[PDB]
Amino acid sequence: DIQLTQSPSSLSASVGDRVTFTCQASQDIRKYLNWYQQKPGKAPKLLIYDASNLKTGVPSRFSGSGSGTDFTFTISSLQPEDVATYYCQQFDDLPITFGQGTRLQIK
Amino acid sequence: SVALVPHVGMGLETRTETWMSSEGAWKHAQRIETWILRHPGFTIMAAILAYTIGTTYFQRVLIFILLTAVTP
Amino acid sequence: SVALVPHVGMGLETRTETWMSSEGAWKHAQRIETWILRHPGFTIMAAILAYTIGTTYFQRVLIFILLTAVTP
Amino acid sequence: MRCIGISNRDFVEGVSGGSWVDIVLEHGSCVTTMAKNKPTLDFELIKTEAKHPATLRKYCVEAKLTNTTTASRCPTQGEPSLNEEQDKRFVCKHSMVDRGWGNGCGLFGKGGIVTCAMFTCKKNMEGKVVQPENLEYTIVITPHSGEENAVGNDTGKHGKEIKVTPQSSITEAELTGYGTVTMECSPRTGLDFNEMVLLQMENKAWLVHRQWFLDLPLPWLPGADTQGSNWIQKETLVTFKNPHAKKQDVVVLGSQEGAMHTALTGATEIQMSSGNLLFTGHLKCRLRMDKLQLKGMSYSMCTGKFKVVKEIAETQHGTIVIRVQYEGDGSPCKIPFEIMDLEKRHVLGRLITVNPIVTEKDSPVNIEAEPPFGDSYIIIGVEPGQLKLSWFKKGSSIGQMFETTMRGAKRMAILGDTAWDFGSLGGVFTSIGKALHQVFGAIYGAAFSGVSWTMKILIGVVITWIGMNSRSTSLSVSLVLVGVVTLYLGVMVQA
Amino acid sequence: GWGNGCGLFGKGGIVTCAMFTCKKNMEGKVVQPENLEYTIVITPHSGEEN
Amino acid sequence: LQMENKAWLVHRQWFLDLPLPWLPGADTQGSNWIQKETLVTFKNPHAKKQ
Amino acid sequence: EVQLVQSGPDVEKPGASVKVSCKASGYTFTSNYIHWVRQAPGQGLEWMGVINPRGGSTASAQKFQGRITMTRDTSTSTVYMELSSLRSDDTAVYYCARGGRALFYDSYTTPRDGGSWWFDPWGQGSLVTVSS
Ligand SMILES: *[C@@H]1O[C@H](CO)[C@@H](O[C@@H]2O[C@H](CO)[C@@H](O)[C@H](O)[C@H]2NC(C)=O)[C@H](O)[C@H]1NC(C)=O
Ligand SMILES: *[C@@H]1O[C@H](CO)[C@@H](O[C@@H]2O[C@H](CO)[C@@H](O)[C@H](O)[C@H]2NC(C)=O)[C@H](O)[C@H]1NC(C)=O
Ligand SMILES: *[C@@H]1O[C@H](CO)[C@@H](O)[C@H](O)[C@H]1NC(C)=O
Repeated sequence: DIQLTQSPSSLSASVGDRVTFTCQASQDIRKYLNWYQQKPGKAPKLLIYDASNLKTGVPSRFSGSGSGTDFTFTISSLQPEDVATYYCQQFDDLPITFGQGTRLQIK
Repeated sequence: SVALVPHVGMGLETRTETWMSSEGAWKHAQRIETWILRHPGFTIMAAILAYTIGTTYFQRVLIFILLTAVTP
Repeated sequence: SVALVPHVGMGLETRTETWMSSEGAWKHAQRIETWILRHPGFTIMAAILAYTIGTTYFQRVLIFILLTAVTP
Repeated sequence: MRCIGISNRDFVEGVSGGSWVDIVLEHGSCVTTMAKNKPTLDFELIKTEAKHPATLRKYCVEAKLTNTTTASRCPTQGEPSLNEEQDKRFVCKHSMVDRGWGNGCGLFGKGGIVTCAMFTCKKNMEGKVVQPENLEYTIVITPHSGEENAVGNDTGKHGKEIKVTPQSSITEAELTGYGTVTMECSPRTGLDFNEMVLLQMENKAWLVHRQWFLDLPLPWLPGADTQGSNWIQKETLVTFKNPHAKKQDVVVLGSQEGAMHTALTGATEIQMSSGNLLFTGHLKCRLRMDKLQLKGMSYSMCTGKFKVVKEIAETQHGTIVIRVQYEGDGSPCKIPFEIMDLEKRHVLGRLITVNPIVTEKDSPVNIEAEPPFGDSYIIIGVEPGQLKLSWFKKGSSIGQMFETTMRGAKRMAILGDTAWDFGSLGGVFTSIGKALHQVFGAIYGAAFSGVSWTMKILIGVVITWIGMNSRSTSLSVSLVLVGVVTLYLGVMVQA
Repeated sequence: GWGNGCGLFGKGGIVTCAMFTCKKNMEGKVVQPENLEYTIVITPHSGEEN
Repeated sequence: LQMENKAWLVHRQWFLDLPLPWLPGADTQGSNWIQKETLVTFKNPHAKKQ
Repeated sequence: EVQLVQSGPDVEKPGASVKVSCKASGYTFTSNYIHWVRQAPGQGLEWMGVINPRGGSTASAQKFQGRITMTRDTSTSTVYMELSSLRSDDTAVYYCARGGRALFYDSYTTPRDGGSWWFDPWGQGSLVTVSS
């Protein structure tokens, strides 16, 4: 199981804003979390592994934090190529469960 | 089947009552008493065998209660 | 429960095989052999008791095979 | 408090050795400790939680059959084959029936035959194991001395809910003011996991040991199923009818859930819905207590005019509680509690609340204490002698010692050599008793176990008779030792 | 006890109750030594293939 | 003795002597099972609620 | 380069079975696990299962009990997923990637993570439509 709730479901913001996402787990997933972008109908890309680490080749405007069950993803400056559906994902205990998703809209 | 090997003296006890709460013991005793009550002829046969083999009194009583308990 | 009293020597036979078709007998023998194989210490204790009480050889063998078969 | 009327409760005296006291505590009971200072704490154990299990096994309990193919060769040429014997998902069996021209073939023999059936499964046993990590014990440690709302109510925030895991250590806990208490658990000497299997049926679970669970029938399947259905058994389940001569047939044996429950009698049960909520089992703390005030000495003997608002309230050999209501201008002070005898004062009791204290104003503070085995005058007032109460603990001295001996026999029973660790500060004698009973119970370990109630008491009476036959004074280490341990173990087990 | 709320701190009695509904059953029947027939085929030898 | 699909021929004293609650042939309304110590079992933990 | 390539989109009948390939390039094919993940269009992502290339153990989730099969070819460095008993809910986009590898066999979580699930190496996507 491990229900993973992702919040909020959809957001709209202007270019250059700072946006944060919150994912909550029903169990302790202490560091096992991943954050992904998905451009619609495209080939998607990892953003954050271990809920705190950038992938090499990802620009530095992305970040993540959180330890226990509540986790915060953060884009410092929103850019027009960052309109995507964003997912958080547990890795622990292996009925491997995704978040629901978070769509973005540019103002 | 799993009708038997009824997980008895394995260990693993605790302060609290385990599953049947002293009902399986009386279950065992009452069913062997019921089976003795239904089939008296085998009890008489076991008593005769106890009187024939052994012949010291304690050995007689031991193998008699065993041949009452040998039923599956 | 109805785990036991397994309707064995009641009578009522016929020419044809009844329910388990000579599988319950091997079931009984294999489970008591398996239980002896898992718990050797009680077998050693039964052997010591057989050597102590009785003391004629046939009585020893009899009560030893009985105390292997006394398990529920 | 949180420990009254939960009887079989574990009084502990002595703190010597500096501060360390060895306590063995379990889910069923709780432990009340005492010292010459450092006020009385109550150790109640609540839920165990094994966080991350791993699934080792699936047993099918109900099954159904379909597609039902069968075939026969000929009389003694050919033993029959069938193309759907290729899958192990099908169950198959050879037999021999008869064949003749009536059947059509020829040569009039007893020819072989096969039968086959596809094996589909209903609800299962989902047996899991846990390592001796990923598991926490939650202990509520709660102090005495006042605070009405209920000398019971384990629900409620007065005692701290401290966790402990084998990945942790000295277990520092804080209370209101004085209660810096360090607990050093040894959870690896507890239930002795890697010999346990949690066993989940449709709603319930049980804790059965590993060799039994591997040894059990009702088809095998390993933990890598997903697209498995590869049950490597089925001689224990589905049975094949063969009448007198002709065609044989397949028979589902039915649900064995009742037979399963009858198998796992004598095993502790467990609720397992939210991850795990593991229960009954014990653990072993060493307790260090420096770091402890008495919730203030720092006060005065109070003025007077108290008032009872509750009854006499005897619990469980002596522990009697009295709830008093201070009236006056206290500015919270102590309570001049004494347990006296009659005139020409011979004051002899004990107070297990040590330094009880009034709270801010009118609030019904409550006090527990132990009188002697007879008449007693429990007194609480001072200057106009304000209030005496008569009380008669029926009791005995000899009966109290005998009941304590029965408690010690039950500790020589269910809880093992940890109950030799249940005292403290023993040095030579307690440690050598623990080691001696360690090797002794190891010799009476597996090592004459696995036997039921009836057979244990019967092997007890036969071995006590052969000890009674009295050869060369081996009858002691025979007869009296073995008869005591076998009878007092056999009538107490299977609880 | 007073945690439970009552008083006098004892080992008090308790009951429990449950309504009993039944699934599929054993429908055991008996027969008298009448109302029963044996069917016997008696057949002769001497030819008649098939 | 009829189960869900099958039947067996067992003698009478055994079948009367068997556990798994009794009920006589004149039920239709009743559900008056005069047994149930052999079936439904009551958990009692250490002290509290059963 | 670091690359995976999947097969083209397919349309199958209800109750049939479909086979989707996943070919690897740019690394040593037995140095990572392969994992299959679905996505319905009106839904987010959903994990299907797991195969190991070295050796070939598999597992899957409870929603695909007995419906999915995973094989491979070590010579071509390719992983085959075969979904059986197709119904209309199976119409989705399918995905396959690479896990950091507990050397021997699958499903581990304690070696510090998998590290993606599944968008670093993964491929281009296989659309599967169940229709009449
Ligand atoms: C056990 O503790 C709870 C928590 O303190 C008690 O509930 C309180 O009762 C007092 C009585 O006046 C109320 O003033 C509080 O508001 C209650 N606390 C709540 C509702 O959180 C409970 O009464 C205690 N048990 C018993 C049997 O008294
Ligand atoms: C067993 O007996 C039946 C009944 O006699 C046989 O069926 C007959 O077969 C002959 C063969 O030519 C036909 O002419 C008849 O019309 C059949 N009777 C029917 C259909 O009622 C049957 O063949 C016999 N079995 C064998 C193996 O010979
Ligand atoms: C089993 O029988 C059903 C029809 O009842 C059929 O649809 C199915 O294909 C059969 N399966 C096999 C393996 O023969």
